[PDB]
Amino acid sequence: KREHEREVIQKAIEENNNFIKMAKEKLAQKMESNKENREAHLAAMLERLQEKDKHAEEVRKNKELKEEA
Amino acid sequence: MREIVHIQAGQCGNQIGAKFWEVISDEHGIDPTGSYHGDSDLQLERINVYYNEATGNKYVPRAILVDLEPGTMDSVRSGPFGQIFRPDNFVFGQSGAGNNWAKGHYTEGAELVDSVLDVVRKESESCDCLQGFQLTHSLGGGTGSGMGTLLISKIREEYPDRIMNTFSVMPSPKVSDTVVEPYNATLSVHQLVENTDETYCIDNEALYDICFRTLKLTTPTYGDLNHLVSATMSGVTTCLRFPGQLNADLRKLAVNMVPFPRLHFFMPGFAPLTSRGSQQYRALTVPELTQQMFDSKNMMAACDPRHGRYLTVAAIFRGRMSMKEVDEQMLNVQNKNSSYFVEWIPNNVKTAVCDIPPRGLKMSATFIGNSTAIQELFKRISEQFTAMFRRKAFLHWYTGEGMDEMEFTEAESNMNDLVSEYQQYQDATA
Ligand SMILES: Nc1nc2c(ncn2[C@@H]2O[C@H](COP(=O)(O)OP(=O)(O)O)[C@@H](O)[C@H]2O)c(=O)[nH]1
Ligand SMILES: [Mg+2]
Repeated sequence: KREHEREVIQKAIEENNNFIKMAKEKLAQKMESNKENREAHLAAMLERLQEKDKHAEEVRKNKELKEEA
Repeated sequence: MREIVHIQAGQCGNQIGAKFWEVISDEHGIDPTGSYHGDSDLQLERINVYYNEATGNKYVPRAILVDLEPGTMDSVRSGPFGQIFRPDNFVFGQSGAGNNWAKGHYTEGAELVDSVLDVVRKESESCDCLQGFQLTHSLGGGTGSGMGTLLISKIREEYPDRIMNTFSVMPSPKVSDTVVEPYNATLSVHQLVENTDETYCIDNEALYDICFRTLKLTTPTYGDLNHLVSATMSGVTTCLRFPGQLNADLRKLAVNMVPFPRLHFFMPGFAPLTSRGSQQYRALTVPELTQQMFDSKNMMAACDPRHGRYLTVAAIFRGRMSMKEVDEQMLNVQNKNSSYFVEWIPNNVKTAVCDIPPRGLKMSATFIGNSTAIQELFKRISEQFTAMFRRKAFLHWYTGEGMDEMEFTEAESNMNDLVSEYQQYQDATA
């Protein structure tokens, strides 16, 4: 009986800890996935804006090439 | 000088436990300060059974007060007979048990139980010849039920050759605090069947019905319920507290009342039924006591004795009366209803008489019956249990404390075995 009593309380401890654990891991995983996704969304936005700058340089380059001719 | 160590666990346990000590302290002429002021030597002849002597001839209850919260125990210390208790015997936690058997038996109570066993040991060591232990508790809560049965199991480990006795209050929806009471009760009974020698089944269903139907109390309080309990407890311990031939100690009682080890759940009865402050003026005649003590309406367990058979009976008459008339009336009951007493246990009804009556009465009679009809009580609890357990309702409160559903299944099965064992001897013939 005494051994079973010990087995019950240490099972309660084990389950409380496993809950805390999985909660901690679930959260850290979520906050990391969100961080990577938001940065990728911003990175793509700038990537498109920087291609507008490159395009603008080609426009001004094309004008300079048309001028003297 | 055969000592009994008293333990009261939980709200219910300490509430009735306190009332118990109030009543018998008055019967033994002991005042709230522990000083004797009686007018009879019969009051002190067996005072050592429940009391310890100190210097100045102070009488101290051999009582240990246990709870997982300080609520009720603070009320006891501030009660009328609060001072009488040994201050160091107040053993309490702070967390409470939340009506959860698992909390009392496996987690919260496990943390406190060793402290209690230290006080038990200090009391037991002082004993000239310890008889055993009596516990007061409810089976519907968490502390008295869960931790109470934990204490019983531990006490049996340290004192396996001593008698374990309990006053166990059974839960009822008529006075229910919680819906998980059938769980706590089923788990507790499982413990009591294994680890007690004598259990007085005090059914809150019965106490309520008595208060309502008989005493005409429209709105019964716990005080009205405990007036009935304290009166019953005083009665069943009369043979232990005063000089007598019959059932004078816990073991001899067990040998007389318990034909089979598992069937030790007693159905108590009391007469006359009174309410507090009623103060009735006409004493009952010995015939009146005898008819009422055996009446179903006077049973403290909601079971019809006519639905079963009596294995054993103990009757205790208190007050100045004709021992001749008592014997005649007791013989009259058995001979007029011989069918309700098992024929394969000859002369299974034993009677005692004590000259000292309980306060407020000239005449009174206490009944203790080991009837197979007690199965009705366990059936009732089993029905309430299965109704929830078939859907695993409210189990999360218990699994959260480490318990497995198997432990519930085992507890249920053992109680259903107890019920069938009672039915076995209810049909048995010679
Ligand atoms: N007769 C009586 N029963 C009580 C009292 N207090 C609680 N109960 C019963 O006991 C059960 C609740 O248990 P409780 O003692 O409060 O739990 P615990 O203190 O944690 O062990 C319910 O079934 C109640 O009917 C009381 O003062 N008198
Ligand atoms: Mg309570």
